[PDB]
Amino acid sequence: SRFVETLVVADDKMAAFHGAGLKRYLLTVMAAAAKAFKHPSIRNPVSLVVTRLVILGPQVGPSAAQTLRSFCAWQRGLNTPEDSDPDHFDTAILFTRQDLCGVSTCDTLGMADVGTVCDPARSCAIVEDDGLQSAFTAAHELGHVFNMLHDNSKPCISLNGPLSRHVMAPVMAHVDPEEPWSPCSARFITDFLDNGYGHCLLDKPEAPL
Ligand SMILES: C[C@]1(CNC(=O)COc2ccc(Cl)cc2)NC(=O)NC1=O
Ligand SMILES: [Ca+2]
Ligand SMILES: [Ca+2]
Ligand SMILES: [Ca+2]
Ligand SMILES: [Zn+2]
Repeated sequence: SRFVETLVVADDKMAAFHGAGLKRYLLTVMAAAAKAFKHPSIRNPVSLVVTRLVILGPQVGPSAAQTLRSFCAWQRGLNTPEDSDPDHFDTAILFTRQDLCGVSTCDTLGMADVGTVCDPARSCAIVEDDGLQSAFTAAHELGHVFNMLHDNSKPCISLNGPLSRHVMAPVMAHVDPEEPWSPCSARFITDFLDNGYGHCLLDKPEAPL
């Protein structure tokens, strides 16, 4: 049994748009993401548990990289040193209505650092809330936090075989409901946990939302 104690943050733009329904919306999005992380195709399921919810702070702008870095610096200040403190969280995810962009286009919907889930200085993800598929983007970004690569990467070719229908496709496409995670994704999270990088995921949270 593994539990990810999750801080969910929504910016002022999320509050402006969603209003009174924002909390319920965020919990609905996170419930759908949590469902993906329990699917047997992941090989080593984890329970994504919302433990803290902040409605706004960090500097949010078009640059996905800058927004991720600002958010990740800011979230550190909310955390506590020890995982046994009930206020401690294992990962931080920001939802924003800001159109996040890369170097040349604004097609990106989110960003996360890779393989950082039990590093409180780096366990961070951002998601552009599209209003419908935000749970899939959240799952993709959290996949990265769990050390997953894209399914068209060189290592995934040999793990997935010759025969873009998974969460870790590089761009959103229709996800296979019987296999949201590719064999590559399953292998990478499994290795990550087997190698001890999920050492902060063993304590069970007292007060889930
Ligand atoms: C740059 C970019 C662009 N991709 C996205 O923003 C979102 O990608 C997906 C979302 C949902 C699903 Cl199901 C599949 C893919 N950011 C990122 O984290 N990896 C990337 O290559
Ligand atoms: Ca804890
Ligand atoms: Ca965008
Ligand atoms: Ca923990
Ligand atoms: Zn990605």
